Amino acid sequence: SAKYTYGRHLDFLRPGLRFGGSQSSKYTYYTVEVKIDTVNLPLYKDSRSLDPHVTGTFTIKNLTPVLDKVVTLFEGYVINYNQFPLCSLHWPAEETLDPYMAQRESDCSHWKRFGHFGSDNWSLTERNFGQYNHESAEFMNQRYIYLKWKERFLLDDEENLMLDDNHHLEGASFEGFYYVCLDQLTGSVEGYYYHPACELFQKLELVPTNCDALNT
Amino acid sequence: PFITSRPW
Ligand SMILES: [Cl-]
Repeated sequence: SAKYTYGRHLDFLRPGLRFGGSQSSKYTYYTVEVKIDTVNLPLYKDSRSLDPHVTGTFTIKNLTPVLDKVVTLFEGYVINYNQFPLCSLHWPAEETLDPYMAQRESDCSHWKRFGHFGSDNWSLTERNFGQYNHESAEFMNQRYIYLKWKERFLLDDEENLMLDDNHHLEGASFEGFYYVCLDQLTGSVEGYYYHPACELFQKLELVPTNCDALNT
Repeated sequence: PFITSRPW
């Protein structure tokens, strides 16, 4: 059928959901909190919409001795293998999506790093790297969901500035985006920050922290 | 963000 069947949300990707965890660096792990603010997954397989599928807040705590909190607002897209395939170069050719572009080798390696794909049919030059078959379940019916998140604004301590790739804080820079993977069976999230000018594989780990509140 | 913090 011409529609995606699910609001247009997931159990572990819905407005109001909070996650906690960390982002790694070579010296230590840093506390991270994420709040999902909006979720608007596509209704149509042949969608024309370019509106972000997810928005939220990302907070990193105790980053340097003199910087106790960095709060950003991010937007993002959920890979659906159709309008939004695994390879960014095959996303709609629209300037609003430029911040999510990477080399096809970068996308392929990062998605494969989460470790959930099969070993068959890999192809660097196919838009889903060979990993989406028409008998595959539609994206929301698979165990693992793939997303990219791009931070666009720096917020104040009460959740200020528009970010850009060439200006930064002492302790945090903003040139890249996150590859993200959500396990729909457990709610666990992993991610990797990526930009070619930055060291590879700063790793995000998150688990939902307010499921009890949402379920009561 | 990308974390650039020095060891502390
Ligand atoms: Cl749509």
